[PDB]
Amino acid sequence: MQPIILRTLSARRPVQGRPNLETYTSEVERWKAIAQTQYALELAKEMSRPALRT
Amino acid sequence: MLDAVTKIINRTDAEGRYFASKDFDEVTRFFATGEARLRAASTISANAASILRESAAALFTEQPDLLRPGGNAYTSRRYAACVRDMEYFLRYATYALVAGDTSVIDERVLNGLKETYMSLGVPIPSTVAGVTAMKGVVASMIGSEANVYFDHIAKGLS
Ligand SMILES: CCC1=C(C)/C(=C/C2=NC(=C\c3[nH]c(/C=C4\NC(=O)[C@H](C)[C@H]4CC)c(C)c3CCC(=O)O)/C(CCC(=O)O)=C2C)NC1=O
Ligand SMILES: CCC1=C(C)/C(=C/C2=NC(=C\c3[nH]c(/C=C4\NC(=O)[C@H](C)[C@H]4CC)c(C)c3CCC(=O)O)/C(CCC(=O)O)=C2C)NC1=O
Repeated sequence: MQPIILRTLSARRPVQGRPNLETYTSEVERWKAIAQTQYALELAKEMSRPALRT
Repeated sequence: MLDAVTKIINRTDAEGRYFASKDFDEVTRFFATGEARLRAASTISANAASILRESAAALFTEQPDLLRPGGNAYTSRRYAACVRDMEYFLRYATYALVAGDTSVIDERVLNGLKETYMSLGVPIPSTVAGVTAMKGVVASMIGSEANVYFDHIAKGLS
């Protein structure tokens, strides 16, 4: 048994830990606000209807 | 107080809706008749003394008993009160004509007037005769634009 066989090759990924996701989190909050606004418009339309005209 | 435009605004606001096409047509009709209504109002204002003179003459020629002793217009003071009330009617009719609405007559004039006259013994039928005489005198001058407001005062008084 005399070929050079490489068993434990290092992986591409670096040893560091996961980077923080604060900016991504704020942008997701912005998308959530935009999505909330369109449903809020429907409920607000329901809010402006007259009182006792059922 | 209320004019026609504020009446439309109040209606739409109580329904909680924006103005629609029908309300815009109504307010445009108001703006269209506004200039003729100001001309009538200014003519009444300029000739108010003549209108009062003619209408008081017409009333007291129709009903001479008011001026004789025992009548409700018999004194300088009661006659002055009578012509003053006619002045009120004309002034508030001009206000209503500019506003395009009669609510100012209901609030400032008619509410409590029947009780005032009953308390004082003013003869309401004769006051309505005076309002009718004023309506004729004014119509002889401006046309038929203020007829509805005098009719409103007359219906409210009777
Ligand atoms: C009891 C207390 C009392 C007083 C004082 C009184 C005065 C009086 N005189 C009047 C008219 C009148 N007053 C006069 C008098 C004028 N003619 C000339 O200008 C003279 C200078 C002057 C008299 C000296 C005349 C001619 C009229 C009728 C014409 C008009 O409408 O002006 C009127 C309006 C109502 C009507 O036509 O009879 C009154 C209220 N009335 C009363 O009930
Ligand atoms: C702005 C709306 C308004 C109106 C309309 C009004 C009417 C009015 N008329 C009054 C009196 C009077 N009003 C008259 C008028 C009558 N005499 C009759 O011959 C006529 C048919 C008739 C008039 C056309 C008279 C004679 C009095 C005196 C009553 C008295 O003191 O015995 C009074 C009591 C105050 C006073 O003694 O002067 C009021 C409040 N006041 C107002 O603030």
